[PDB]
Amino acid sequence: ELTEEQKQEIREAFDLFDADGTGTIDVKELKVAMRALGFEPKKEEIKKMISEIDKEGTGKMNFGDFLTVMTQKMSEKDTKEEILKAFKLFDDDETGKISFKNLKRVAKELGENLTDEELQEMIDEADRDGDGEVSEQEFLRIMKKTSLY
Amino acid sequence: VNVLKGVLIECDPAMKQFLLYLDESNALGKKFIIQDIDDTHVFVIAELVNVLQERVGELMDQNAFSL
Amino acid sequence: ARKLDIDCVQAITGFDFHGGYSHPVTDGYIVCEEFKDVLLTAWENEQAVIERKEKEKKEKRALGNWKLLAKGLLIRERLKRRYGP
Amino acid sequence: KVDEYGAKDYRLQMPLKDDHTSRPLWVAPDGHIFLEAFSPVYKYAQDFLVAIAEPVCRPTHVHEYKLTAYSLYAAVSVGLQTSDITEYLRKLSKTGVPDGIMQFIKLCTVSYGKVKLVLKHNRYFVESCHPDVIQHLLQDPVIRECRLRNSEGEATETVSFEVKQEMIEELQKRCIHLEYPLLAEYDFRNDSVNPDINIDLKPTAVLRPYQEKSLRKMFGNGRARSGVIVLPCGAGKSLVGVTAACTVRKRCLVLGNSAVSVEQWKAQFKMWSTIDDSQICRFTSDAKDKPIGCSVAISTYSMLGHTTKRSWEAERVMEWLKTQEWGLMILDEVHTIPAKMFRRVLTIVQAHCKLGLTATLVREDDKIVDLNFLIGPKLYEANWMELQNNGYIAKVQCAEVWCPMSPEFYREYVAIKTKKRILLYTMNPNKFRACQFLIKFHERRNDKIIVFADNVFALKEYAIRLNKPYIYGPTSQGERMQILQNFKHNPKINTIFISKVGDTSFDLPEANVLIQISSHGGSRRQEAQRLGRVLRAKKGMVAEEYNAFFYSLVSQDTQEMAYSTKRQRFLVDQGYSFKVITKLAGMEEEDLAFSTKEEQQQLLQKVLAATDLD
Ligand SMILES: [Ca+2]
Ligand SMILES: [Ca+2]
Repeated sequence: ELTEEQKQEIREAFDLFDADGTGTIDVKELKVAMRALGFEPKKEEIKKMISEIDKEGTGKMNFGDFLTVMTQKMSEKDTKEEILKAFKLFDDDETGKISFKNLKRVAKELGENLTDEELQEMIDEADRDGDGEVSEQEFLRIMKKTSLY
Repeated sequence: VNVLKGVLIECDPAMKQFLLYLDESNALGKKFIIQDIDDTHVFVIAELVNVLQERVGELMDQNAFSL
Repeated sequence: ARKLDIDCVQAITGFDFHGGYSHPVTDGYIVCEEFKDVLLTAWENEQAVIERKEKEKKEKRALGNWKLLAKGLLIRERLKRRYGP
Repeated sequence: KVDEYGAKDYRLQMPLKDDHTSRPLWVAPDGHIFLEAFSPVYKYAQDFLVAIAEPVCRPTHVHEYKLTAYSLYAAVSVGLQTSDITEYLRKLSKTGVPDGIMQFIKLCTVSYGKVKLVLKHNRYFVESCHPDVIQHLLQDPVIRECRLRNSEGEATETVSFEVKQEMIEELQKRCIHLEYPLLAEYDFRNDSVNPDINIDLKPTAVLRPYQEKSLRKMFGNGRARSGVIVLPCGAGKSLVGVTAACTVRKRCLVLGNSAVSVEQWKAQFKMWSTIDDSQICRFTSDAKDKPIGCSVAISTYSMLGHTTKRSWEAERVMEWLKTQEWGLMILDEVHTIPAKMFRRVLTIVQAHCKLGLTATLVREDDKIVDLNFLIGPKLYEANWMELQNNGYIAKVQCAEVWCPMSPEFYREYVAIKTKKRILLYTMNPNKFRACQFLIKFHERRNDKIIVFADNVFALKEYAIRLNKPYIYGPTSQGERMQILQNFKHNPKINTIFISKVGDTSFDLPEANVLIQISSHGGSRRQEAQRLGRVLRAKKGMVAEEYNAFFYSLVSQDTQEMAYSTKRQRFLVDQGYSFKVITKLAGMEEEDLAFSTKEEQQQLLQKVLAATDLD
């Protein structure tokens, strides 16, 4: 089970870019196609997904590929929303970052007995820019490379 | 006023949670668990209660042994 | 030295009586000078791997701790969504 | 013929005779035999049926035994012929004996005692007085591959022949297919190749009547014969093994599950056998003794079954064992043998007499029929209720305590369909409160409390919350022994949590209260064995019918119910009853853990934190 009414939206979006009824849409029309159904990809992600869909260099994909890509993007988008909610749970002070104090407080909330050195090690390990904490982008990255979700 | 006529069922709260699970998972199909009334009572439609009784009986059959 | 198939003998330099019996005291390994330089560079490189072998093993643990940590909150979060007032 | 009610109409084939009260036996043509314990002739019929029939059910009044070809061969090995057995059955059968049953006995008895296997000079010879059957056996290609041949590929020539040692087990399965079971007869007194051992029985050793009876059944015509003997835990099984070893007085090898069992056996032999300690050696990975001069050896299956490279000394020990000819070998917990690695040990070791002792034989993998040829037919199995009446064993008081599941737990119990569902019902807060109340009750009663929990996490959680010692996976041996000795003597410690390791990995100090929380999933033999091992006869409460107390905490409406019912199948077959108790008086008065709801909610959080990975 994936979607029942959102699949109609994807079909209609495919038909909007397939008014001539050729069965496929241009890959260059995928950028607007994501915008029509609510997706707002970045240019680097657009290039990355064009590389995956168009490994053969055809430039056109059938409805199956478009539907699969749209479902994957929807899943990633709701996953990012849930990760943002989890960060806000971490971000009790609304600072946008999970500092060492925030991590310690939220860990003591669960009653966990993780050592403070381990806490700062976790902060540094998931820290990428070296600011001393973990950012929203870095938290998204650590969730993507997490064990599962 | 809008007052409904159905069937009242009284059982253990574990069975209440079982019925909640059935409604949420829609194992019965359509959402026939219209409204809960008490921690030990529920109010359903008599149309599908018979089949619901079958599913309840199947569960306790699973938690048993055949000789 | 075993990896490089070079003769390697522990240098017995003393003897300790601890534990109620005299026990050998070893001071490194005596290896032929000709292979010595060849033996040294690998060993450091060997260590250069092993320490990294340690580091990854730590990180592989620490990553799991994140999975151990956040998920523990998630259910604690999820429970708050299912019994919260 | 089958009636419409499902009962098989046996009236036509069972002509009743007017000797009703005098004759206590019913002989159904299905092979099942029924005996009335209230009959004045119960004892004689009981003794007769023990040798000839395999027990099935031994409740208070009506006992059911079964007839198998293995039972008939065991009876023949005892020395009973067809005519006397048939006459005794007729004098005891209420109705006429079916001819098909008679024909089945006729077919089995004639083929018994035909093929004999003898081990001499590390060579196995198959011999018979009838070369016609011997020549017929030469036809089987499996036998042809099994029969020892020359290094040139040519088969070798009262006529016998050597047999390949590594092909013995497959031949044994073929013998049943050939309907000619092997005869495991040992020259108890006629042996000259293996010298005797200066080992005797100390006067402190006393043989109980059933023990002596089982030994006499084993030693048919004064000759030791391989077989399987079932003794309840705490019935001096080790004493029986030491007695048999002293009787044979030849080279004796014993196999145990763990080094703790090895030490128990060594202490038993020091306690009863007169053999010098210098001739006693343990082939253990930690305590090593030279195989030279080791008149009696005690080892473990893993040491002999260590397929991977072993220590160089272990190589020498194995070589000495292979060179050594074993007149006698002793195997413990025979139900473990059907495993392939432990079965290979039998091929590895060249032994004449192999006797297996255990408390149970109901393998959930039903790998017992082939076990009849790995060792032999079941020689004896005592009546547990009879030993209860005789006072040899404590009369166990068994209870099944139903703990309703918390609805939040129950909703999650329904939610999970995977193996993670085990933690849901094994961590019931209501079950926790019931356990706490029972522990308080028995501590106020000043009883030894043993809490059995298969799940490691559940056991540790319960022990930590209740502040009691816990035993789990690693269980460093020094700490384990320290805790055990504290439990035996220190009055402050009377509640011990033991994980699955408590079954056979070590001896359990005698207790009176055994509470089982976690189940393997239906191990009707393992948990019954552990229960029998836990509870033993206690002085002071001998007069009372309930001197031992066992309670099983079962989560209601869970899959644990089916597991408990399947598990207690064997114990019910043993005549043990289980009373169901739902309401525990006194819990409301006492204050116990998780009194408030959020405490149980917090426990649910903790358990759910342990996801499917844990
Ligand atoms: Ca924060
Ligand atoms: Ca950052």
